[PDB]
Amino acid sequence: ELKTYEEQLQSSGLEPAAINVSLNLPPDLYLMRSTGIDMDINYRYTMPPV
Amino acid sequence: GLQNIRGRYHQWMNELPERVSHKTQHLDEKKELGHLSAGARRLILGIIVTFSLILALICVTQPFNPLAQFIFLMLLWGVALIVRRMPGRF
Repeated sequence: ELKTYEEQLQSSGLEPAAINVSLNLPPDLYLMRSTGIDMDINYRYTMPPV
Repeated sequence: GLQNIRGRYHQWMNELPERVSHKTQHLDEKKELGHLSAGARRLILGIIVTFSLILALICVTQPFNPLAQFIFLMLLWGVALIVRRMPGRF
């Protein structure tokens, strides 16, 4: 849902550009507990030869 | 003074039995008055039991972050080291 367009999470070229995903959260996640926000990332890319 | 610290530590060590003996006298001295209203007394010793068990349950169950857990550990360990130096069954 945090895309606003399909081609945001893909970059093709000699030097791939940085993939940035923006989000705004409600000001309620208070600190002093540090529960943890496990941002799972299942990524796939072109494997370098060496 | 530093050398005196050693001798006075032993002085307090010798005082420990002496003070303990005075405390046992006071143990009996306070008992020489330890009486009132049995139903209420049961309530009040029992009142100690409930409040202290609630405090113990909070201490057992409290989630802490790693830093707060480390501070809490170091303070409880400090209390244990102080109490271990005290003589007697208490």
